[PDB]
Amino acid sequence: FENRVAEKQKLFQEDNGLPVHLKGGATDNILYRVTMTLCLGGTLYSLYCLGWASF
Amino acid sequence: QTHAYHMVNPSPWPLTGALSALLMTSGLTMWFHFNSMTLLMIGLTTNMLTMYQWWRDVIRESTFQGHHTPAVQKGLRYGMILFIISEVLFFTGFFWAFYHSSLAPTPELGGCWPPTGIHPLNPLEVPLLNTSVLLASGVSITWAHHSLMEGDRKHMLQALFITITLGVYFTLLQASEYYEAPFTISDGVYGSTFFVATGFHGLHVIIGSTFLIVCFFRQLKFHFTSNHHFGFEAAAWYWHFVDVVWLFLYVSIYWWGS
Amino acid sequence: DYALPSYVDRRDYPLPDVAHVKNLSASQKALKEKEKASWSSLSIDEKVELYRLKFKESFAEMNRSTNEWKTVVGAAMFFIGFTALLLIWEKHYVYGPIPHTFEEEWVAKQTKRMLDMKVAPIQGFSAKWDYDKNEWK
Amino acid sequence: ETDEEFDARWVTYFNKPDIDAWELRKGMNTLVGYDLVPEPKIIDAALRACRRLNDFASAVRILEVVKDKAGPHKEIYPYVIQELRPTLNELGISTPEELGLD
Amino acid sequence: LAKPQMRGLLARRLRFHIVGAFMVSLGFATFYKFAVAEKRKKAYADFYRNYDSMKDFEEMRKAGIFQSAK
Amino acid sequence: IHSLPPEGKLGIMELAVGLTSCFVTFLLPAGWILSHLETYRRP
Amino acid sequence: MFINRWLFSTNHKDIGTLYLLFGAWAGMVGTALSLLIRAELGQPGTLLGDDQIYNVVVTAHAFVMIFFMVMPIMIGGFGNWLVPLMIGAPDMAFPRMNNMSFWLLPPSFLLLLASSMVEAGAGTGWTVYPPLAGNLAHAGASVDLTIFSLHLAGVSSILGAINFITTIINMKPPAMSQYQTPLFVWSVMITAVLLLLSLPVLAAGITMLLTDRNLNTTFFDPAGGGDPILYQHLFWFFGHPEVYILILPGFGMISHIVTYYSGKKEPFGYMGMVWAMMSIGFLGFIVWAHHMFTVGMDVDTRAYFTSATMIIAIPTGVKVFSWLATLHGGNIKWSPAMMWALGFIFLFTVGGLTGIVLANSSLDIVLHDTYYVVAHFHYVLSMGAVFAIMGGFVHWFPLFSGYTLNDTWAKIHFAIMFVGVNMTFFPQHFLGLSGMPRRYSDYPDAYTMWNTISSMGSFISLTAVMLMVFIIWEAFASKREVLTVDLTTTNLEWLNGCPPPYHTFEEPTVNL
Amino acid sequence: DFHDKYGNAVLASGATFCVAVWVYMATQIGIEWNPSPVGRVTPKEWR
Amino acid sequence: GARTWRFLTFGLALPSVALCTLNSWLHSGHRERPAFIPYHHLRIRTKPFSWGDGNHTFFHNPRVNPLPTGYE
Amino acid sequence: GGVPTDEEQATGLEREVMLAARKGQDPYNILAPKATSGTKEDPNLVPSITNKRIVGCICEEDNSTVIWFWLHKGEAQRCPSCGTHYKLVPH
Amino acid sequence: MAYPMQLGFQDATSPIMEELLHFHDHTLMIVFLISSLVLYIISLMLTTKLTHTSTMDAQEVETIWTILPAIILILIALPSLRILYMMDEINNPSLTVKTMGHQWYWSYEYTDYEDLSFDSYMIPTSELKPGELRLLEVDNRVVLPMEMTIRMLVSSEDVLHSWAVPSLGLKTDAIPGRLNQTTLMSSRPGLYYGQCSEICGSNHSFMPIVLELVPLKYFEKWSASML
Amino acid sequence: HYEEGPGKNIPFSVENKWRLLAMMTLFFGSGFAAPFFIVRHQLLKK
Amino acid sequence: IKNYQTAPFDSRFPNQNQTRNCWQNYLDFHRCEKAMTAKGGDVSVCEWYRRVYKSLCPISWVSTWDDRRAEGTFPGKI
Ligand code: HEA
Ligand code: HEA
Ligand SMILES: CCCCC/C=C\C/C=C/C/C=C\C/C=C\CCCC(=O)O[C@H](COC(=O)CCCCCCCCCCCCCCCCC)COP(=O)(O)OCCN
Ligand SMILES: CCCCCC/C=C\CCCCCCCCCC(=O)O[C@H](COC(=O)CCCCCCCCCCCCCCC)COP(=O)(O)OC[C@@H](O)CO
Ligand SMILES: CCCCCC/C=C\CCCCCCCCCC(=O)O[C@H](COC(=O)CCCCCCCCCCCCCCC)COP(=O)(O)OC[C@@H](O)CO
Ligand SMILES: [Cu+2]
Ligand SMILES: [Cu+2]
Ligand SMILES: [Cu+2]
Ligand SMILES: [Mg+2]
Ligand code: NA
Ligand SMILES: [Zn+2]
Repeated sequence: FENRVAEKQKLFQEDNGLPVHLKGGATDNILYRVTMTLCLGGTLYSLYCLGWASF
Repeated sequence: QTHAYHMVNPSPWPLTGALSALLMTSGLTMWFHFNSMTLLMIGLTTNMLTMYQWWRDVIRESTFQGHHTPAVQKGLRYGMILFIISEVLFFTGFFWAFYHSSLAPTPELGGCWPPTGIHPLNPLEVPLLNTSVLLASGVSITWAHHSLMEGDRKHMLQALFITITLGVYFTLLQASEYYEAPFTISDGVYGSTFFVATGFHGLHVIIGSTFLIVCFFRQLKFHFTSNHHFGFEAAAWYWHFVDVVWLFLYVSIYWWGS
Repeated sequence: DYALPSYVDRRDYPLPDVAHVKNLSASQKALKEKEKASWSSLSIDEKVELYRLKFKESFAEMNRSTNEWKTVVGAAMFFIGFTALLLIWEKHYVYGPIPHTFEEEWVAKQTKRMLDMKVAPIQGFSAKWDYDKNEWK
Repeated sequence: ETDEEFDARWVTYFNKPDIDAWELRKGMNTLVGYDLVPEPKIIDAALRACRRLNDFASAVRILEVVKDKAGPHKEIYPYVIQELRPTLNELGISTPEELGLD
Repeated sequence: LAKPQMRGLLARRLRFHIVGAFMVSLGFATFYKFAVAEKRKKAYADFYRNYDSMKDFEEMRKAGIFQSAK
Repeated sequence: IHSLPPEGKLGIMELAVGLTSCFVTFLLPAGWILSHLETYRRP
Repeated sequence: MFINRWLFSTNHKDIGTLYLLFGAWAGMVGTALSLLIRAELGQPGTLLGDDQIYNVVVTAHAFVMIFFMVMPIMIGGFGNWLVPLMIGAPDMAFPRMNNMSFWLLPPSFLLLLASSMVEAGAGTGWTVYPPLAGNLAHAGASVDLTIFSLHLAGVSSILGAINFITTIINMKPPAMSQYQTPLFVWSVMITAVLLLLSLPVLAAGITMLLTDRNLNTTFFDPAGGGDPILYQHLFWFFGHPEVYILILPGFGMISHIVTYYSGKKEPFGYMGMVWAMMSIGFLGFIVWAHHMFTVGMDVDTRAYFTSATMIIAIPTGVKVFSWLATLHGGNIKWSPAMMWALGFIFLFTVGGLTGIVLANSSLDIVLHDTYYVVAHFHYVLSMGAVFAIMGGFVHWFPLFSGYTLNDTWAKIHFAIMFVGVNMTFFPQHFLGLSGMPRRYSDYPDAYTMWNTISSMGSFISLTAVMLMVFIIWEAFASKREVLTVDLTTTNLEWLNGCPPPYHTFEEPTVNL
Repeated sequence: DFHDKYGNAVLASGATFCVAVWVYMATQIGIEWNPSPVGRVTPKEWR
Repeated sequence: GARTWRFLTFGLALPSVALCTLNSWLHSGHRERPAFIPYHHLRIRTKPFSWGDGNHTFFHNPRVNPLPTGYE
Repeated sequence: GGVPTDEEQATGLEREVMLAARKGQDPYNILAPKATSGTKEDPNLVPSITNKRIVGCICEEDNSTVIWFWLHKGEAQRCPSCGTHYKLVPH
Repeated sequence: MAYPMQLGFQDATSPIMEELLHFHDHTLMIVFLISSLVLYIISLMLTTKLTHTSTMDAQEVETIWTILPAIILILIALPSLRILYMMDEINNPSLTVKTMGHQWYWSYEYTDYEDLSFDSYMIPTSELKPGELRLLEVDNRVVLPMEMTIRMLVSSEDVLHSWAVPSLGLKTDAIPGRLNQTTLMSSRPGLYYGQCSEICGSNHSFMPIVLELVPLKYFEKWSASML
Repeated sequence: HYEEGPGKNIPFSVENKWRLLAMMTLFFGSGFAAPFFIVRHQLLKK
Repeated sequence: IKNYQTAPFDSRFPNQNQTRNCWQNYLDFHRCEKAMTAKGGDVSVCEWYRRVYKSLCPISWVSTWDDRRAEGTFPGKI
């Protein structure tokens, strides 16, 4: 392996106004959309389950 | 700013993490009472994806953006020590439950410890091996730490690899011990204390090993400097904690209670 | 102007950091100018504007007693009064009848029985009934 | 410290030839924090400082604070006004009462 | 006008009413010990001095309160 | 401590609607449910 | 921008605001529950219908008031808002983790609501004691949903405690020692260190009930050799420190309020109060068994717990007699906040004193599980904790919002509440001494008068809560901004204006 | 202020309403207060 | 330093692990199963497990873990 | 070898703090400033990036009370409690 | 039992409960002093125009703060512990009775010489014969001999309950798998009531305890006739 | 930059006093109502 | 040597928890029964323990223990 930290430092310090969780690129946006879709969807589902259980 | 502290970018992980907690607890309830693991499965996936994305961002903020000034690093040190303290207190509750049940065996157990019908694992058999394994990994991780400080990449990786192999070895040994144990979690206040205490400990060993594996990869990628490597320090403090808890479990649960 | 010294009327901080009026107009600027020579020659009216340029309320005014306490006490008692309306509503629409053990032909008998079993004979209850004269002491 | 030493350190303080307005405010504001209606000797020295500072208004607040500090005791301010009647008349100082600020 | 007292008027007040405060609070003492505490101790000693447990039981039995003694 | 004069002065009819909104909108859900408790009991 | 600001926050002020909002909402729920309790006891007989619905109401009332109202407001709300400002810090040490401590509360609250709707709810008491909370006495998901709520509330307070203790030790100006930090900051730290060391024991304990209920373990089942009393020890080992966690930030705010409205630059005896809050926090971890005086412990163990419990009075008395000494010689400003603080001093003292009566294991035999205990804790909680919260709220509302409340309305609110809580809880002392048990849906006829009066006091309190909501509207409706705050030289949190900028202390403040 | 003009009329009117509606509640709506029979109840024979 | 710890990883720690590994592996053998006695405190079932048939423990080993009714 | 040093790899604010300490400066306020005699001629000089900085004055060592106030650009000001003098200077 | 509008403790039926009444009255005098002194001091601090706002030193004020409150907490502990130990003194019982708590009733066992077991249920309000206290009467009372030391053993067959009789100063937890002991001794004959004192479900409110104290002779006859 | 000043550091808007009464009456009154609707659900079931 | 009223105070078990007292005298009646029969000694003399376990032990405990000794599952050593 070779030291590529400098390349990563350049990428993450690039003044594009992006928040650290999306500054890595398009994948961050794909990975963040997947974590958000599952979290909210799963919450809606838990609410539904609380309905079925309570009644 | 003219202070050395870190103003963190607005982040979605605290929310995804909190929601994943709701999904896991909701999930456990659904599993225990409405025979379904769907909710539970979703909770565990979103916890791991929030945690990858939370710790990934911490690495980006420190190694890549330079936000970890000495002041920020000294706060993280206090944070990790405090976290470990709370983990110690958590285990203390389990030891309290063991030294309550053991030092006054109730008539249902025959009035003596170990309870009638219980045939404990010999302390000197596999449990002693587990003990040498963790103590040995405590030595190898110290070698890894010194290698890193001395700027020795190869030996740091070598020592760290050995530490991880040992943690895995312990995990495999414990898994095997669980399977061959003649007693189960449903066998009274002996099986209860034994499996819940060693079970939470085994969980911490898996968490600790994972933490060390993260360090191994970050090391492979040259993230650590010979002077700045808090992630490794935290992983090592956590590892020693896991080691010390084991020493208390072997002395009390096995040697004293067999 | 949060960062700047401000004026305050306080008994224990008699001399504030600034003046109450800071943008002196021409008439006021001249009162400040008359302050320069013997004070005997400042009339009683300039001597009050000089004072009024420097401070906002005199000690007497700043330490006045008000009629607020009447409004507070009477409003508190109108709203405690309003609470009774809620209680009236509750007894009327929520509460059903109480147990039959409260009716007089029952609370009498029960009393006779409590006296018979000598409930609290030293001080509390039976101690209050004259067993000889057969009546409440 | 002793009454007489305490009294002299403030007489000395207000008797400084070049008092800056800031020290006059600091001295009076500090002095009223203590459980003592200041001695007539201290207040007159303070009154004289407000003259070297051409500050009438402060001379009147200084005579209001002395009355305030006495509180229930209603005999402290009439004695103080009498002892400082020579300074008030000479400086041209009208009491809070005459001005009608009472 | 005579020079009145000008120093320590807050402290002087506190000291005086400090003497008062104990007297109001211990005012409950020599007294609550007399209207509740000594009345209870005297009322129990008086009640049991010439108390006849069998006579008391006989009265209760004749009144019919018992399930095991008619 | 001091406060500025209000940018809009509150009238009597402005406070009357506001104060009766605070009381009525808690007592109406509490009232309709606590009154009809015997009706839920019958099955 | 709305989502980034309010859902993805990493700002201590905004996060403190979220906590204040959550706690205010929780308080409405807890008040409703307390009204249902007092409605059922308002007259002899049965109202809600069955005892199980009552024992579910009582349990939820406690959980909501403690975990969702008091802690979030004091620690998450006032703590997050004020701590960084009082030490001149730019934010908390872990601003992102801080946001998770908040977001864990709504899910935690949802689980509590879920438990009281599925099956027959969890009518176990907030202490949740096995065997009643087991899988035979209370079978079904209710108790399990309750346990999961306490875990999320505990993870939230442990990840809040770590943040507060790190921020307070590591982020003060270089020249400022710990003994130059305000008393509220010291109150939050000794609360955080008690949360850190107690809630893991609770977590251990409730995890063991969970396994006893679902994995066939027998930690507390007598048939399998376990012991129901073990749970009590584990619970109360957390339980007592918990009550000090509920009052410590209150003590901190009271010190600030009393000093401020006395026109003082500092509280009396700063170092004695710092020592008293360090003692009330160390003693709080060796007295737990006073909640178990009737379970059948040895007499020597009971003599020890009686004695250790009464030593907690000496530290709490070097605070009371310091607050009075702070008032001493002050230029008293009779603001609404001051009124709440004065009521706190007196009412907390009364509640603390009845606590010293209960410390005596001999007497506790007769007072335990009776309304005398309920009287005791409502004086320290419903009057102590709550008055500190109300006082702090009216005092700092102008700072947080930039608007000033109507003082007269605030004084009217205080008067109504004062009458309400005293009428509600004072008569409960009588009910306790005379033997009325706790957790009882109905009572013997002799207890009728005091229970009626107590229930009518609870309605007076309801009137005060409704008025408070109106008062907050009125402030936001009129929009009267804050011109000048007095005493900023000794109250740093006000020095950046009202409300302070989203980013304060970008340029830090101090000579050595 | 508001207080000088109408304060006396608030202490008076408000207190009279509180004493009234409360007196009405305690005596006209049938609340059972269950006072001590000492003095009031003439005992009657239970058996 | 690193040198002392490298030796301890390879010449004391690992050798200790080696002696013990052989100790457990050679001194092992599957255990002999005791007679099944229906002791009431053991094999507790207050609620069925959330897996399988609800009657077999998570890491159930048929050779050594009897069911409440006796070895299968 | 093979392990990077801070000198080769530190970046961002971490690097700035590092390089500055080598030159003996404190741009990020990590150290507590030492007081002068605090007289008008030698005022404690408070460095600031703008036209105001908050000053906290611990008047006498062992004071538990800190006196806070804003220092503004222009002439010197005195602590409202002990009178010691401070003046704002450019960063 | 408690009577309408009761302010304090039910009249003492045992020597120990008498002991507690006198101890409580002493503790209330100390609450009455420090709670009314604090209220008086608050009013004293708030009723003067005189001020002192400069630093007040807690030099010697601190010494009284720690040394004096320690002395009162001793004046309350000494009689409290005297009573505590007194309740644990060896009792020499003449009879042993056991009570088992159940989900919503108590059962009793007098198995010294022959079995005399029975259940004790609350008499429903509807079936309460005129004059019977609501929620307090039971079908079978705990007949016991007066003026005799009795050993009561308490346990439970389900959840936790708590066996209490206020007039005797008793409250002992009923815990499954555990046998708790307490000693009863009535100075007088009569009926003494108590109620379950540990939340046990939907009918905690409805499972009272009623002791019937009679002379030895009657106790014996009753014994016989109940087997 | 996040807007600053009074009425702008909150998640709800304070610009109309009558919309704020409506939002706040629902936020606070919905919390008070919820415990009573749990008691209806619990009684209604059985 | 009897004329027993009730089980005396035992110094060994002097607190409130008397679970062990009951257990011990249940076990010891049975242990003495076994020991006496071996030395052809009267089992009429282990009755002091019987009187003391019957007095102290809840009937359901004794009943459960007896059922278990018969089933072969008594936890204790008799
Ligand atoms: C902080 C804790 C707290 C508070 C404030 C209260 C307040 C009240 N409680 Fe209590 N209560 C408990 C904690 C609390 N309680 C606990 C722990 C139990 C025991 C549970 C068990 O046994 O398991 C209990 C039990 C309990 C019982 C005994 C039940 C039984 O044994 O059967 C009763 C009976 O009257 C009762 C009544 C009330 C009443 C009428 C109030 C009223 O005073 C309430 C009035 C309203 C308020 C004081 C809330 C106001 C605050 C806000 C709304 C926030 C405002 C917003 C901002 C300022 C931002 N409570
Ligand atoms: C804010 C919460 C809070 C606080 C501060 C306290 C404070 C104290 N508490 Fe309490 N308590 C509770 C909340 C609290 N408690 C709750 C929720 C329960 C019931 C839980 C349950 O079981 O459901 C409970 C129950 C409880 C019990 C268990 C009773 C029982 O059920 O058996 C006991 C035991 O003694 C106790 C004692 C004390 C003592 C000695 C203090 C001391 O801190 C008080 C000391 C203060 C003073 C004494 C007054 C000020 C001091 C002076 C003026 C100096 C001079 C005084 C003397 C010399 C005495 N309380
Ligand atoms: C070998 C090293 C690996 C160690 C871990 C082992 C694997 C499974 C368990 C995971 C560990 C994590 C936590 C679980 C702890 C408690 C119980 C599990 C202990 C355990 O793992 O032990 C097993 C129990 O299995 C069972 O029930 C398993 C059932 C699992 C369900 C767990 C339910 C969740 C409980 C935790 C609740 C959440 C709260 C946690 C604390 C948070 C505080 C805020 C033993 O099996 P056995 O065959 O019965 O014995 C051997 C017989 N031949
Ligand atoms: C996959 C198996 C399934 C089981 C689930 C468990 C899995 C997940 C948990 C494993 C832990 C992984 C943690 C990875 C952390 C990586 C991020 C990190 O370590 O971040 C570091 C900061 O420390 C920091 O925040 C340190 C912070 C560390 C916090 C982690 C603590 C442990 C987490 C505990 C989780 C649950 C606890 C158990 C409760 C029952 C990075 O800073 P530096 O190293 O200074 O770099 C700077 C230099 O490089 C500059 O040149
Ligand atoms: C199923 C039954 C219950 C389940 C409940 C589960 C609850 C939550 C699950 C999801 C949480 C996982 C997500 C990762 C959290 C990491 C937090 C962390 O790592 O926080 C760090 C600080 O705490 C530190 O170091 C010091 C401490 C590290 C804390 C690690 C967090 C683990 C969370 C579990 C805690 C359990 C408590 C243990 C006691 C029993 C970083 O702080 P930030 O503010 O981010 O950044 C600051 C920047 O300057 C960094 O560049
Ligand atoms: Cu406690
Ligand atoms: Cu019960
Ligand atoms: Cu009960
Ligand atoms: Mg209890
Ligand atoms: Na009722
Ligand atoms: Zn200074």
